[PDB]
Amino acid sequence: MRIDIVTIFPACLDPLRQSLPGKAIESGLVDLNVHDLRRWTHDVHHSVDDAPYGGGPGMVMKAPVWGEALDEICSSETLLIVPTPAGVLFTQATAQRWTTESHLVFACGRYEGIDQRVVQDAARRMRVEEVSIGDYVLPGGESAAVVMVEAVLRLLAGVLGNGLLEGPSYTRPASWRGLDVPEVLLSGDHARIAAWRREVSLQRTRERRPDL
Amino acid sequence: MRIDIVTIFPACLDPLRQSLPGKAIESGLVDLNVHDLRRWTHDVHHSVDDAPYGGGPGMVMKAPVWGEALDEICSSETLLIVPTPAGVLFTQATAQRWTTESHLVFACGRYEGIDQRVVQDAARRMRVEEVSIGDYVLPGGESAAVVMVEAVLRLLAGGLLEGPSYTRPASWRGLDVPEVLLSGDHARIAAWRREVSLQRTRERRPDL
Repeated sequence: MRIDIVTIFPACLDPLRQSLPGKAIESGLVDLNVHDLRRWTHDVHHSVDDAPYGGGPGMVMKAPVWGEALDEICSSETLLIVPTPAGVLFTQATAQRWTTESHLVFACGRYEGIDQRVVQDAARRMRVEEVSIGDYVLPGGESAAVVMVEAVLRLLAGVLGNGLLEGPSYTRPASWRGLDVPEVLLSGDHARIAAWRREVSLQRTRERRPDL
Repeated sequence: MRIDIVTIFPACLDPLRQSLPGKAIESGLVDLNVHDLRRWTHDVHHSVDDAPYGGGPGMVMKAPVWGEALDEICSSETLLIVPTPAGVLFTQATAQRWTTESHLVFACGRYEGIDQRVVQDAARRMRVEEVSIGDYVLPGGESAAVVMVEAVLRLLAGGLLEGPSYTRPASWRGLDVPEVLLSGDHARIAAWRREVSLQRTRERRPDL
């Protein structure tokens, strides 16, 4: 897989060179390139943003700057991802599906986001997905790209064989500060253990994620 | 606000020293301390994990090492947060509420997670919340902590989906800024924005 992330704060992507995704990249499973959007500006201030048509709060990222960057970085086989509050929700199934992609490009917004015409124009050439990692507002799309890449590269790196929430886990010691490991886990009975884990997962899922 | 994040990968928390959260911290709005969990280990290999009781794939983080860390870092006023896919969903309302907290402690788990008794023991002393930033699985809790702190410090720095934005020029690659936004008619503009927000919200997020 090849991944490009375009941003005005390249350093925010530094966790992607660490631990699990760092290993995936070193191993040649994935090429990752992080680009400073400002390199496609041509004025003295290297400005990437300007006031919104129709008024409103804040600034909008200019289309011509983004247009040039994506012209150079993307092909017609690229999947372009734009992290935004206004996107459909990112889920495990999205992550699994994106392991089949050869080229992911992340266009990380700042301010009020990116002139909408960038995505309309990009969508003439390549597939585009506007995606939110959750129902909360971040100052930019960078740490959302970190989340999404880490989800993808986890799967890509290969996970061990083993919709409910995961149950609790325990390891040594068997008793700690007057708190005991549930005797079933010490019993060696794989049937009793599996049913116990199923029971607790079910109970958790009802309490914390009734939408599931 | 004072924030501690405990982790075996401290460098993953480096984005919090940049941009908007960086400014919050420099200004003395927020103290942030990032701690390496391994500093509370006492054996030669500084081990933080061991095999799970009752079998399974992967390792579990040991309670005694987490117990010591949190003993030293937390008080009875602390809100302890454990990022985990088994948690309730993090939302804007969570973020807003957490700006009222004096002490946030993030316990970032790795592998299969943290021995459950760390949270049970902690909850004797302090408030605790197990929280998921979304329905997907990450290798560790550090990038979930980045998301959560960034949401909170954004609010500290002071229902419909956001509609599209536009800036200059008025026409670009054959694509025009919708005439209403050029019209200066605030009545027509605010009605148009409502129309499009609602249409977006239906199309992508009918749960809203």
